[PDB]
Amino acid sequence: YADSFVIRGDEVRQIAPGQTGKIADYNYKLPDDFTGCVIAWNSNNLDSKV
Amino acid sequence: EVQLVESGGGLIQPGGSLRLSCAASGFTVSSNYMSWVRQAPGKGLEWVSVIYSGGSTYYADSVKGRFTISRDNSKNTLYLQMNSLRAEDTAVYYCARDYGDFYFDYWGQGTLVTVSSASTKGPSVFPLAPSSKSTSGGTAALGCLVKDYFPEPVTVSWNSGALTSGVHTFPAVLQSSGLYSLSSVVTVPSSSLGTQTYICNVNHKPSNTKVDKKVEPKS
Amino acid sequence: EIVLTQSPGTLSLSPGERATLSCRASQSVSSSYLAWYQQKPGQAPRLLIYGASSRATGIPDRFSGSGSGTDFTLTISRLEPEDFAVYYCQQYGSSPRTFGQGTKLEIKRTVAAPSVFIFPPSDEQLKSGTASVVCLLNNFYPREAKVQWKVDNALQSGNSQESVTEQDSKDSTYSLSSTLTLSKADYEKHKVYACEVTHQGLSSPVTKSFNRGEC
Repeated sequence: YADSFVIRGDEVRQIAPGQTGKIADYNYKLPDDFTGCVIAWNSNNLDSKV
Repeated sequence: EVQLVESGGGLIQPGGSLRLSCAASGFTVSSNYMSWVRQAPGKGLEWVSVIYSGGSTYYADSVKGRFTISRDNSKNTLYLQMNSLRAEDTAVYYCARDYGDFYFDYWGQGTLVTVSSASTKGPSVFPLAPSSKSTSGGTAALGCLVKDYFPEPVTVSWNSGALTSGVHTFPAVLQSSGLYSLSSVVTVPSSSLGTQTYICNVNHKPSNTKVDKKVEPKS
Repeated sequence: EIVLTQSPGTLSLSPGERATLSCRASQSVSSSYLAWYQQKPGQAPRLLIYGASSRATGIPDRFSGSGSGTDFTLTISRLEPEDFAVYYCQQYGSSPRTFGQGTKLEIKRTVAAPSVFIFPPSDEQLKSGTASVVCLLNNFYPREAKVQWKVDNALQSGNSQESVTEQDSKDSTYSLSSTLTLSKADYEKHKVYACEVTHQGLSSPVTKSFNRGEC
């Protein structure tokens, strides 16, 4: 399964199976036991703008 | 939206533990964030801890492993249980309603956290008489000296709260002995040296001391 | 790094004029994620403005914060005298919410000299075995006052304590109390106790004094 969204860089370590914070507590939820992989990369060149 | 009364703090020897309480009113205390913030008496404001509406908590790094927050939304009462008390956590503390961005919009009243030191002692009171050395023309000053007490919050009123003119209580001073002291003075027309009532009402709230002392011109 | 540092730290002015101040960080902050606060002494601190853009309700519009990045200002368009307090900047951009140290706002009421008054120790205290000698300085603008105790004309160093009141909300003055503490034994060894006050509203210093044991 593939779920996709964009977050900030200073909060990606809120994403681990068993965590805290408003993207772990609210807005999304992992289980505690986990199989898959998580991949993230900055897109400030394209997704940020003046 | 009238809320956030605080209570519980005071004289406590180090190594103990205390649960503080900040009760609010007219508000759904479950469906928001609250927070705790300290205020060192010579220094600025330093954040202590937060709770979430889901219920997740965070703390400062210094108070890590020591302090536990909780709440009862059946009675709308926040609980700051602080443990393993050290003698530098001596600030006054504030419960604060929190919004969103973690703005602390609504604020509590405050309660003193004072670590053990010299224990709790009662004040010794003297009346400082009105005198010609204090008299000048139309007015003369008289007051009450309340000294040697540890439990910081102490109050002296004039005539059960009657005189509000010229009544000025000066900041308490901390001696080398470790005990506080202060003096509150009020000016009153020199035609009225002994004429009316000028009785200072001394109340010590951590203890239960209540004494009224009359100030009269020198013999 | 995230440390809030005040520009001046204090401002003494006269009411009815445009007040402006800033708070400086120790890095550029993510965009406008900071706030201001004010503190009334003896009261709870209160909201000032969220996001450095717009303030919440219960606050009138005489006030404006601006800036971006490290610099972030706050401008009060006209000095209301009852708004004299200690004013704070607060951030919420960083992963902790750090604070500053505050800014003092007050007025410089026309030079006013103090009323001075010296109080000898009460007879009750000399029984106990100690003598407090109080000297009072009443109402006064410049707080930079000097209290020199003298005992038999010897300047006394290291046995006094002072405290000073908050600037008065009515007449914008200060009041100061200095206490000299002696033993009964040492008190009974000298005669003249004097308190010499120096201040800008005095052309030359004022001494109030008594003579131990003279009704």
